[PDB]
Amino acid sequence: INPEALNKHIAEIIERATNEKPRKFLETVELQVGLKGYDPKKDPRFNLPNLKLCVIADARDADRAKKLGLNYVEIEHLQQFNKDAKQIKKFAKSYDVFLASKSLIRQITVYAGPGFTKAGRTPLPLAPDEDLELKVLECKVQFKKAVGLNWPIGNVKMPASEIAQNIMTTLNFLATQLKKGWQNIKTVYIKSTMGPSHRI
Amino acid sequence: PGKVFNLKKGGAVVRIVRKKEERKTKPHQEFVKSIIQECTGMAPYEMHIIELLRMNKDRHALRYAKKRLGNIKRAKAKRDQLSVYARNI
Amino acid sequence: GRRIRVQRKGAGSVFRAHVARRLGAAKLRANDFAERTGSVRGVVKAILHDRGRGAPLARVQFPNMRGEGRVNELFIAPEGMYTGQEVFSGNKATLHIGNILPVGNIPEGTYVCNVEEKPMDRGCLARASGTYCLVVAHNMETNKTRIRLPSGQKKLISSKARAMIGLVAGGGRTDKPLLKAGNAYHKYKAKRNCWPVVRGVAMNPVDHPHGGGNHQHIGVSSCVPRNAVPGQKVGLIAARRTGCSGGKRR
RNA sequence: GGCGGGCCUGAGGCGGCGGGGGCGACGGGCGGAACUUAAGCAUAUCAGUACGCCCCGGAGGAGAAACCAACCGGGAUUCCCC
RNA sequence: CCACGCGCCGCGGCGAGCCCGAGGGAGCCCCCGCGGCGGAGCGAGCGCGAGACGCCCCGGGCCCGCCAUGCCCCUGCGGGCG
RNA sequence: ACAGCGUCGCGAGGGCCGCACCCGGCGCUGGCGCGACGUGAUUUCUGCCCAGUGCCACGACCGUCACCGUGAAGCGAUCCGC
RNA sequence: GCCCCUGAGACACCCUGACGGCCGCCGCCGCCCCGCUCACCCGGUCGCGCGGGGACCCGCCCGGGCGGGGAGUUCGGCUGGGGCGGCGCGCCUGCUACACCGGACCGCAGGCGUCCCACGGCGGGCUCAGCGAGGACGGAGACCUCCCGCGGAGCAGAAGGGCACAAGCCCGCCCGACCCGCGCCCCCCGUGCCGGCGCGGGCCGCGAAAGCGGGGCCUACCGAUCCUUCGCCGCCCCGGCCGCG
Repeated sequence: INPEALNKHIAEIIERATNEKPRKFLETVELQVGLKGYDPKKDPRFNLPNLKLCVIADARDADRAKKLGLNYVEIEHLQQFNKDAKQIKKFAKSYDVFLASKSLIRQITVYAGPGFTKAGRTPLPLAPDEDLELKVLECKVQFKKAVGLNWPIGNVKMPASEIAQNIMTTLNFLATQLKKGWQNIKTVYIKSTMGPSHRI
Repeated sequence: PGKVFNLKKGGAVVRIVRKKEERKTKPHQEFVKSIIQECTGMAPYEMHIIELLRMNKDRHALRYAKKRLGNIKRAKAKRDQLSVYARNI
Repeated sequence: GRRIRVQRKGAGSVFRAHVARRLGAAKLRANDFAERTGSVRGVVKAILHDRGRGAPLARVQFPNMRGEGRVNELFIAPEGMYTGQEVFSGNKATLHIGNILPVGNIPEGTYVCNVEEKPMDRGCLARASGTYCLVVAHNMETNKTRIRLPSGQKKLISSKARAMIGLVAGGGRTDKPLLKAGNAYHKYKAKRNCWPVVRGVAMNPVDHPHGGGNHQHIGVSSCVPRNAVPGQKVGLIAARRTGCSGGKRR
């Protein structure tokens, strides 16, 4: 892992990154990673856990969640969209991340289904009952058929490498649900569209 | 088990036979092992162990030594003794 | 529980080779410094009849290289040899019938008898009555001459092998039927005690593997594998194709 | 090539001296059964026996710990009692 | 038939005892003479370890171990008391 | 048994046997030879079957199919892999 | 150009992973192929004037076959001789059985070696096969009605008992077809083993409850030692001690 070596380089592609200047923790990173020794008949299917997430509510969202983020929408606000089903079948065009209401989801239950199964998820738990935005962790290490996958880096707009802990959050996990615990992994390198980086 | 139970075992003072003036290889035994090693050279099983060490590290080197010498304690010493030659070339 | 007739054959005694009264071995001249560089002449002393071998044996004496007395060597007789013939034998000896010369020097297509398997083996292949070998080609690629064996396989011998030009004499020996079994008792009276032979289905079962059932049936298939135990190999050994087919020529 | 010396590995002859074979026990080393028993038989068992073989002695073999023990511990072997 | 293993039974000596073991003894049939067997059981083992009666005999009741378990507590998955 | 008649293995660095190994016999031989076979003098002919079952294939390498070897892994007894 | 808008899936947003492909790169490892003589094995001779193999065979050490060519055994029992044609050789129902019980037979009439998480447990409801007499198609016959309906029905299969606000049938639940420790009966030497039965506790179910339940209404449907495998709490390794065994 080299916590001291190249785990302090997560901000290394500084003004080298440019690449649209997204504004975050410098380089996009994403910690490109792969699985070695993973078999089709192996054992790793599940989910578990700058930024691009969306959450909504009608019992406080315009001030609690929409003020300072997300969007100003009730438990409905689609109507003809909940009948055409086009944009929702692939919500990435509309809702980039899906957390459309909690504790008020009762209003939409009557007319919902194809998009929320295609997208895979919609009513995850952030609500006006809790202080809204306390659970901003919609973030995601997904495993089952593909490789390690380029899963989320950990955000960390903070400079230097506080993300080394987040890089190690993926490291703390990942080794979970693997036939050769930590042995079954193949690549320890950092590269993406960001720009010039080095092996972790 | 193999010990009787007398909480207060010990009613007679005991002197410990020990060391017997614990000795060493002494100057000549080591020197001679140098004289012969200088002319005859290293055995083939040893050569493989040293060659394993420059590239591979231990593991398989010990595994060849257990098979050739027949006991890990002799092997652990042999792998270690052989390594001194390894860190030069 | 008793060994078969084949098993007892190699024990010796009774099932051995009668060799008494046989004149001796048939071998060529010893290869030597004179044979290597030149040719030594040799008169034919006689063309005797071997007791065991139907094939004529010819006694020919050569001038001994060292001691004054002439050494006498018995050669399998090549047809056309006459009492008083001078077989000139050596590296430079001609191809006249009867001479002993290095097979490599002998030309392609010749009729040869008493060829040597490896150099100076003193006589090896093609000794039987009426049999012959042909040099298909004296190939110089590896100093190895091709030889077609009497049976017809194609083998090779080192050019330094030596042989006698001319067919082994006594040919047509088996054409005449032996007729009366007595001619067979007399024929094998100079050879092994292999006559008369008792077939497998006749013998009682304790003796032969083919044994005998209620109706004298072989009991199983004669073809027995090449790698079978000595006692088992009593049937046809490793047959590649049993039966009579398109003659024997393909 | 020749010739003569030293060393070294050998070749014959001589002189002195050993060695071989025997004993119905005991003794030392091997090679090695089966009948039997298991109510049959294979592992077992008989038995590390019969018998075969080689060798020694008046006894041989064994023997002065790379040893038992675990104790308020012994101390070569050999035999005997348990 | 004899040996030795065993299970009862009848005697003889002695009694929580009892014992010509091999041996040693100037002795033989006499003197001295251990391991052993009992005296405490039960439990695979860690190990832990019987009182309360009764002419005898039979039960009954209890206590010891191996088990479960309820409480109490010391020195403590240790001890006690059910 | 038998001549005849076919089948079969083999080029000797080989076939087929003896035998505890030593090492023999065929072989003082060499394919008109030596073994291994059935059938049984000629005269006249010997049909049809390869499914099996034998045998046979420097016929194939598909599936299985060993000690080695040697990839990991474990502290190592090992344990999976090819 | 895009999360512009369209698919299961930007592809202009660069990195991976996959298989092919491969410059080439290995102080890596297996495998072959060819020399050479110097072991090793052949053949010549009177070693009087030399050849042929060759790091190969061979021997040897394990390892995989093939292998009556050899050995060593074994080749059940009952039974109107044998008898292996049958299995009464374990097990059950009704006979035979001579009114307690026990009673023979290659004696009769038959079965068993399974099946079912519902075909189980419980609580509730219910009455079944059918005698009639009626009703579109509709009659031997299909359904729906009443009525009389002692079981004449069905309860997984052999047969015999047994059963009616049920032990049948339907429904609503649910796992008691559960654990810990025992005894009793059946065969009986009064031994095992199968099968039940009766309890001391734990814990659940079902119902309002009392109750009832460790299977299928009862009587058939199965298993020693040894060894493997496994479950639960522990104990043991013996001079200790710690992990793995």
